[PDB]
Amino acid sequence: TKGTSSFGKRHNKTHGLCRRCGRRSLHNQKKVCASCGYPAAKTRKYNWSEKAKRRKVTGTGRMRYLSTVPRRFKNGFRTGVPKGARGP
Amino acid sequence: KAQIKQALKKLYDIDTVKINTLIRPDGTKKAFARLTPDVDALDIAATKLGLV
Amino acid sequence: PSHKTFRIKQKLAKAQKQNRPIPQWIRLRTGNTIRYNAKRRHWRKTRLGL
Amino acid sequence: LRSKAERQAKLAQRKMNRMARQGEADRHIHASMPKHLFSGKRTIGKTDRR
Amino acid sequence: SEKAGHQTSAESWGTGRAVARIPRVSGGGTHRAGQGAFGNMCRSGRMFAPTK
Amino acid sequence: NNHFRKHWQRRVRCHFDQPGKKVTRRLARRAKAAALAPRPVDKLRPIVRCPTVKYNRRTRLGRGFTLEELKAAGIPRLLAPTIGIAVDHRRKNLSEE
Amino acid sequence: MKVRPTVSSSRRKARKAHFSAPSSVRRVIMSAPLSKELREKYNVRSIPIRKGDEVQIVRGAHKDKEGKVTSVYRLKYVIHVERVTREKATGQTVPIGIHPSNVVITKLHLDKDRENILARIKAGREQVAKAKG
Amino acid sequence: NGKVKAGQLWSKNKEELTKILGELKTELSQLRIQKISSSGAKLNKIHDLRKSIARVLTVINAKQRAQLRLFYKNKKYLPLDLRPKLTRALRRRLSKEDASRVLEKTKKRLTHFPQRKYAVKA
Amino acid sequence: GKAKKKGKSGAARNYMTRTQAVKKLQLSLPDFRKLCIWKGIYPREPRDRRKVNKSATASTTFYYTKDIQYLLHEPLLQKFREQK
RNA sequence: GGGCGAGGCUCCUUCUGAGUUCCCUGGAACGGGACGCCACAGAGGGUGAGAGCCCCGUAUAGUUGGAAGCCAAGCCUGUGU
RNA sequence: GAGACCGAUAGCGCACAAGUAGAGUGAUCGAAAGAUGAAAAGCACUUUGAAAAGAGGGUUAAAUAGCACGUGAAAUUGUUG
RNA sequence: GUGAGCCCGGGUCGAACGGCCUCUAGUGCAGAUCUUGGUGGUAGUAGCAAAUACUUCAAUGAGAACUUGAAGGACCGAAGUGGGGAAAGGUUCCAUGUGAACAGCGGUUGGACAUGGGUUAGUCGAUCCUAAGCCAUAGGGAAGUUCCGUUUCAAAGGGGCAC
RNA sequence: AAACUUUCAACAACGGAUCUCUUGGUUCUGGCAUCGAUGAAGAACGCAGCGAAAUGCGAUAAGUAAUGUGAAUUGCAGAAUUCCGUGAAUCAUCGAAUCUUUGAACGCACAUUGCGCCCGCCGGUAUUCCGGCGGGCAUGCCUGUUCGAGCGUCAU
Ligand SMILES: [Zn+2]
Repeated sequence: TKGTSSFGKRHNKTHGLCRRCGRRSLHNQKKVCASCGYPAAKTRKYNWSEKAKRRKVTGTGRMRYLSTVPRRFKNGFRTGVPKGARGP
Repeated sequence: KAQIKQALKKLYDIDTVKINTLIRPDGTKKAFARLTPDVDALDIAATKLGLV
Repeated sequence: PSHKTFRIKQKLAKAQKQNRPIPQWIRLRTGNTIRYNAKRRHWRKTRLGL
Repeated sequence: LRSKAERQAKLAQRKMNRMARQGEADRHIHASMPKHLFSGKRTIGKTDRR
Repeated sequence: SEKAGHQTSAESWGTGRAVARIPRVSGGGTHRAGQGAFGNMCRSGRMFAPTK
Repeated sequence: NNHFRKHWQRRVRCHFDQPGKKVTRRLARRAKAAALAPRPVDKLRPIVRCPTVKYNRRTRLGRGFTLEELKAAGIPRLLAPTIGIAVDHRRKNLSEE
Repeated sequence: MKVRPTVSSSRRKARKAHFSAPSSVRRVIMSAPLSKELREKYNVRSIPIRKGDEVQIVRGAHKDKEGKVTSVYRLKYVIHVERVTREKATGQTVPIGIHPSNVVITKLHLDKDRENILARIKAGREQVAKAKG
Repeated sequence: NGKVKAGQLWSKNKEELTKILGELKTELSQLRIQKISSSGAKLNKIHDLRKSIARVLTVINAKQRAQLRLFYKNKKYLPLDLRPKLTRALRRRLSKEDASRVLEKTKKRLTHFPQRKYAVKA
Repeated sequence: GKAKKKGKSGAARNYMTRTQAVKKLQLSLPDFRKLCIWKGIYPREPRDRRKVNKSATASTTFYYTKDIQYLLHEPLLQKFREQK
C-alpha cells in the first residue's frame, strides 16, 4: 500500500512561498528557503549547477537601475541641463 | 473605512452612517457606504454620481 | 480553503485576472504571430503551485 | 471585421482540436514511455507490480 | 561550443527487455524526458570529435 | 615523452591575436613617440659584457650608467634621468675599460 | 569598397537594421526622388516623402498614375496615393501600397521645415561642389 | 481642453500650480465616472488629464529642487538627493587635491629637476 | 476591534506630574522651574489625580503633556547645557 | 615662482556622384538588347525577379554648430627672505 | 568588426510571448514549435445544408498558394485501369 | 558506363545552379534491443458486464435512452447517495449564451467553452497568550560559509522627592 | 466472373523529407571599465480606451520634463496640424524628475498587508476622545562632542 493508497494522504505542505525569490521553496518548519537560502544574507548559489546560476544571474530580471549605467558612463556621469533649455 | 468616509466627505459632501468593505476576487476593494437619512442616495446618485 | 492569507488571495486575484483568452483584435494586427493564449490556466489541468 | 476576427479565432483552434485538448488550457504532456514500465527486471523476490 | 550536447542530465536505464542502453533524459512532463542524449547518433547530442 | 596526463585542454593557449597584438604595440609606440616628441622614444643604455664564460665574448646594452660613470662624465645623478639617460645604482665598475 | 572600420558589410546586420529601424530612421529610408523641374529649381535630388506631396508612379502596374500622398504608412514601408486603389470583393476600395522608390515627387508640400531641409541640402551640395572643383 | 502645455507652466509659481493640479484631478475624478457610465470621445480627455497632472507635478518638483539647490549652493552639507549621484565607487574615490598632494622633498626635487624638453643630434 | 487597556488614554495621557516632566526634559529642578516661569507653563488640576498617578498627593503638581512637549523644543535647553 | 597663450588633438552634429532614356519577355525589370553617365564611391541592404547611376548608405577631402579636457610654439612679469 | 563555420533533428536548451510551457515536496529537470502571396487582393453575390461546409461565381501570374497555407519524397491509404 | 554512377525526354515547380583543374572536410548506412519523427498488419478486433432500474406524455431542438416539466416505478435508509465544516483546491459558485474540442455511446445538457455578476462583522475566526520547540542579543568556538549559547563571567532600569 | 490478397501505373490522400531562404547560433579579432545603504542584482504586485503574454514603465505607471528631428500612430475606435508651428510620433537623444510592496533590507515581526515608539501638521463639539498626513527609530566600527563610573594613579 506504499503507492496509490499512500498518495491519498498527501495534503500538507513542506514548502511555502519564499518572500525573497518568489518560489515555493520556503521550508515551513525550518524557515529556510531551499532555492535562495533565505534568511541568510547571501543568496544561495553553487558552481556545480551552472544552469541554476544562469537561471537567476544578473540580466535575467529587469535591471531597473543597472541598465541605465552604461549610458551615464558614455556621457561621463554629467550633471546639469543643456544650455538654453527651458525650465526653472 | 475612515479614509473612505473622509474621501467621500471631501469629494461629494457625503455624510455616511456606516461603511462595510470587502476585497473582491479580482483584488479591488468594494465599499458599501450607508448615507444619513437626511440625504437621499437616489438624488445624490442622480446629481453628483450620474448613475440615474 | 475559506481561511486564506491576504498574500495568497492577492496571487489568486492575479491568476483570476490573467485567466482569459486573447482579445480578437490581436490577430488582425500587422505581423501578428499570436494565435491563442499559450499560458492559459484551468483549475483541473495545471496547479498554481502556491 | 467582427466576422473575420471570429473566423480567425475559430481557425486558431484546429491543431489543438485535432490533438483533442479540452480547450487552450489543456497542455498536459503525458509519459508515453514510463521508466517503471520500460526498465528493470523481474526477479524471484519482491516484484514492482502485481 | 565545448559544452554542446552536454548540458543535459541523463542516465542509461540499464540492460533490459525493451529499449536500447543509450542514456536518457530524466524527469517527466515534457517531450525531452526519456529521450536519448550524449550520443553522436542522437538528436540534440554532441557531435563526434568536436572541432577545436 | 608526451605530457598529456593532466587536463591539458583546459589551458591550451592559441595565438590568433599575434597580428592584432603587433598592430596594438605599433599604435602604442606611435602614441608614445608623438607624446615624447622631440625627445627620443627610449633612454641611453650603457655597454656591458655578458656574464659567464660562455657569453663573456659578447657585449650588449645594460640597464643604466653607474654613479661613477656619471660622475666621471660630469652629469649629476638627478639631472641624468631627466635628459634621457638611464641610471643603475646596483652596477659597479671593477675595471677601467 | 568600404574602408572605415565602423562600416559593416554584414548582410544579416543590414537586414536586421532595415527591418527593425525606428520611425525616424524609416522616414529617411522612405525617400523619393524629385521631378526634373523640382531638381533644377531646388538643386536637390532626393527628399523624404510625407503626406500632401504630389507623386507620379514610375514603376509597377500602376505606372504613370499621379496623385496626392494620403498616407505614409511606415509600418510596412509603403505609401498610399489618392485614387490608386483596388476593389475588394465586396465592392469597397482598399488602398494599394507603393514603395517610395517607385514614385517621383512632382509637387512638394512646402512649409518652413521643408524649406529649411531644401536650403541646407542645396547649400551642402554647392559647398561640396566648390570644394571638389 | 484637458491638454496643459509645459510652456505656460514654466512661468507660474507654486500657488496656481497646486490650484491647477486641484482642478485637473477634479475633472479626472468626474470623467472616470463618465467613463464607467457612458462612452464617446472623453477617453482622450482622461488620457490628456493624466498627462497634464504628470506635467504639472514635474514642473512643481523641478521648481522646488531649483529653489533648494539655490538655498544649498553655499553650504557644506547637502541633502542626499541633492548630492551628485555618480557611482558608489566614484563617491568613495579620493579627491583630486588629495591625490595630487606630494611630499616636501618630492616638491623640491620636482622644482629643481623636472623632466626636460630635449633632442639628440643625429 | 482589539480591547483597550486601562490607563492608556484620557487624563493619564493629558497630564503628567512635575517629576515626570523633569525626567522628560532631562533638566534640574531649578532650571525646570526657571523655564516654566519664563515660558508661562502653569500648574493644572485633574478631576481625579489617581487616574494620572496612583502615588499623587494633594501637594503634587501637574502640568499639561502638550505644554511639556512645547518645552521640549525651547532653544534655552542647549544654552543651559552649553553653560554647564 | 606665477599669468597668458597662437595652434593642434579627442567626442557628438549639417552636407556630398551619376539613367528610372528606347525596344522585347514578364503580374512586376532589378532579366536580355541599345545608347550613355559617375567612380578616392563596382562594400552592404531595400525596392513586385541578378540595380554603381530608384532609395538608404558607401569613398575622400573637407564643411556647419556645440561641450569638456589634454598637448603645446611662443610671450609677459617676482627675484632669493 | 569579421569567418574556406551551421542552415530549423543542424547551429546555444532557446532563429518563435525559451530558461517559456510542463514535471517534481524540493534541490532541480526542461521541451516542442520558422516559410500563403509582390500586394490580403484572405473569395462579393447566388444556391444547397441546422451548422461545419459544398457547388457555381470570383481574387491572383498562379488556389496545381485558401490563414490545414512555398516546394511537397517515402512508409502507408482510396479510386480507376 | 563492368560498376559506384553520369546524361537526356515528359510532368510538377518557383530562384538559383553547374562542368574542368587545384584546395578543404562534421563527405557516402540495412542493421548498433541505434536517435528523433511518421506510418502499418493485428482490427472495425479485445473490449466499453462492480455499485438492483427504468417507463409514459408534452415541450425544446436539425437531431433527445442519458435536457426539462408532469406522470409512474424504484434506491440510499440518519456510522446515508442527507445537512454543514478542517486540510487541499481557487472561481469550480450564479445568470445568460455556445460552433468545434472534452464529458472512452449520444448530447439541445455540463465542474467544458464565451461574456458578465457575486464573498459587507467592535460581538465568527485570525490578530493576543503560552505549550512541545525555534531564533536574535552577551560571550565563547571555527580558516570560513557559520556553530554553541536564551540567563550567561553583561555597567542589560524602573519609580519617587526636592526653595 | 466478382469479391478478397498481391503487383504495376495515373490521380487523390497521409506525412513532412528534399531544395531554396535566414532580424539566429558558433568561433575569432579590436575597443572600453561602469553595480550597491544617495538602497543594487533578484522577486512580487500593478499601469494602455479596447492586452492575457512578450516589450516598456511605476499611482507623474506602454509613462513626465529637457534637447533634437520634423508630420505621424494604426487592428479598431476617437482625436489631429493653425502646415508657415513651444509641434505628431509605439521617433531618436537623454544631463532634470517620478520610481508601489520587497530584497544586503534597516523600529520589532511576517506562514500576520500583525504590533509599536518619538516629534510635528490638519480635520471632526474637543485640555483628555477619534481619524488622517508628514518626518524618523537596525547592527558593527572610526573621528569628534557631551553626560557619567571606578582609591586605578595623584594633587589639594
Ligand atoms: Zn527563496
